[PDB]
Amino acid sequence: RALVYGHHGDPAKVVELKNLELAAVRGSDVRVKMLAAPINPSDINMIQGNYGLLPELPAVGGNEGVAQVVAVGSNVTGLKPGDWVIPANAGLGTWRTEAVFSEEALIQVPSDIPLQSAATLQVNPCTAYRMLMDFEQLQPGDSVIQNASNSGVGQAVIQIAAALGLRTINVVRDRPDIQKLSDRLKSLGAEHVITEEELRRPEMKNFFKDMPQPRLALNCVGGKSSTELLRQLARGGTMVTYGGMAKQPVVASVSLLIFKDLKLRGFWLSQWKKDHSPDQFKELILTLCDLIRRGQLTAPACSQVPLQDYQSALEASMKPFISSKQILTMLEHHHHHH
Amino acid sequence: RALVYGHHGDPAKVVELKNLELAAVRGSDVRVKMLAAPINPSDINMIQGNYGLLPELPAVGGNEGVAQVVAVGSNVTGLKPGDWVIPANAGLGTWRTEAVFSEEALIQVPSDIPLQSAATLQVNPCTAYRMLMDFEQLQPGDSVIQNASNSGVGQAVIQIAAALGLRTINVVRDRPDIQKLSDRLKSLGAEHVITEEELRRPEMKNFFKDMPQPRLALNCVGGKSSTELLRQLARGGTMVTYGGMAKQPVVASVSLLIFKDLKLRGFWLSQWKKDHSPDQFKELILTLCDLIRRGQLTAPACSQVPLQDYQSALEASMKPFISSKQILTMLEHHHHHH
Ligand SMILES: [Cl-]
Ligand SMILES: [Cl-]
Ligand SMILES: [Cl-]
Ligand SMILES: [Cl-]
Ligand SMILES: [Cl-]
Repeated sequence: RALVYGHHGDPAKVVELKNLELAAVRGSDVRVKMLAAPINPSDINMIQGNYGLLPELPAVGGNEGVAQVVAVGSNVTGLKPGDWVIPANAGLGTWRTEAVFSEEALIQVPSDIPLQSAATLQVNPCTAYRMLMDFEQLQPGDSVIQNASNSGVGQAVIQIAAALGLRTINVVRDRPDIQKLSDRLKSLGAEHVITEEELRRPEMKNFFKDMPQPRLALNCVGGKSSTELLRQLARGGTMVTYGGMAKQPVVASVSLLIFKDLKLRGFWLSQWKKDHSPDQFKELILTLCDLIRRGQLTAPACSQVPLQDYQSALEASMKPFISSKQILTMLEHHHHHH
Repeated sequence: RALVYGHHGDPAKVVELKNLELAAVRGSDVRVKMLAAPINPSDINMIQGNYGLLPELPAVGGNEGVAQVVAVGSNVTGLKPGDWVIPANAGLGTWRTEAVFSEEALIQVPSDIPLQSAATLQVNPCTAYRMLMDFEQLQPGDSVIQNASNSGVGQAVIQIAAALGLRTINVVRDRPDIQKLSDRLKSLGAEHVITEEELRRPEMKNFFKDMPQPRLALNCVGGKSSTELLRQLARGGTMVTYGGMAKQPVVASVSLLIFKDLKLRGFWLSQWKKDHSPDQFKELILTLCDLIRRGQLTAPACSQVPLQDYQSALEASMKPFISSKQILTMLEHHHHHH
């Protein structure tokens, strides 16, 4: 059982449930059992068409998730049955029950962390951690600002930053129960939570007098919101973009580039993974797993949905005001989900 | 005789001709005679209000130019009468006949290069050279793309790049005699000259098959034009912005930042000058002067206008389709200008 698309378009209509047969297990091959796989923007964009990579249709959707190794090829010894794995590369097709992959296509992850955390490791904490490390040299006490803070990545940024002794200013969209949301992000380690509406005020720049100007800003919104994010950076600061929409480009005023000497950059985890070794990626995973055991990092609220009920999850993920992230689940759990 | 403004606004109405008296020459002071001074965007923005710095009104306008040292203070020995000087710092007020400055406010420039070239040294070639050096490591054969190529900076970029064995793609705005303009920029060393209209075609990216993708783009336009400039960069390339307008921000698509790993930066010569020593700035000037003697760099077409006829020059500089640059001239010449 697989979630397959015959062409590119709106995932609602484009993607459908189909049945396949599993290939032979060569000496280098690993047969797995999928446990869980998230619906990520990249997955949606790979269905829609506008994404960096596009596999050969008819293709299986989804790029991330976690699977248990069930059977193993003649001469693979680095992966044993019972090991949890995640994809080493993009476009593997993870919205399936079982598959066969070469051992180089897979990366072992420890099987003692929670299943949800394993499934979202790449999109969320891997991305958050990398952005915090790769652009500005941040020491305990330094600040970071970000938008879409209630997102999967946003919540990972909050937790990881706090683990690094950093001080976060967290922008979220305006909403009726901002107070509840504010309090929850603060419990995760957020120092401040402000709305986009608050961000746009000229009196925002030096609003929080008891903390230093951030040299790092993380953006997922674009448009005027990204410009207002830029505006909060110290001189010589960097704003990193890791998501957004086609028709909402990042916008940088001439005066901010020139007089404030700001830098705009992107981050793409897939690119990072390609430019680095398995050991370096394994090192990142271990670091994150240690945070998850030390209690310094937990996964956000995520609605579990069966592979059968993909339609429900596929449309709910494509809310303009994206609520809880949708995790496709291939296992049964203690509480049954119809 | 001085060009003075009592407040900020439209330079046409704001700036006016006034008479002052010259201060005492302290031990550290240098009395000069202004020879020429350009009308630069920064000068206009310093009159308008929206600029990084704003001196104390009533202030003298203009930030750049060249002057001959006429008289010198008790204990200054590094500047002799007859030496040409340019301002070491911004906001000196150069739209004057004579003044008194401290020797640290001035920088000697060789007096054997043409007067026009001395007057525009900072805005034009200093800025062009710095942008070519400070962002991407360019070796002979590498390409650079830029827009507003017919500008003062644009023409300096063309000449300096050619001197460095680089290969330029030069974007200009669409116009009735594009051919004449194309030919002139090519004679200066431009390899290709294309219009903004041509740039916007999807078929532009690999249009010039016989040259490598630029890792450096220089932008002065913003808006959709800057996005199309960005689009021509090799993966990991940098677009540097050194001018533009308030209501024409730079626009960077999410996909270009993320998938192409592009960098957006600004450049401000005033900032560079502050972050570096007099010797390092002197080194830049000497390099440029050597290019000017070697015949590798000449100043563009520039209409000379007397200090008396500033109004004419002040409005002509503020064309939306800026023609020949306006140089305020304090000297008489072989051909008299009424
Ligand atoms: Cl937000
Ligand atoms: Cl707060
Ligand atoms: Cl142009
Ligand atoms: Cl051409
Ligand atoms: Cl950078």
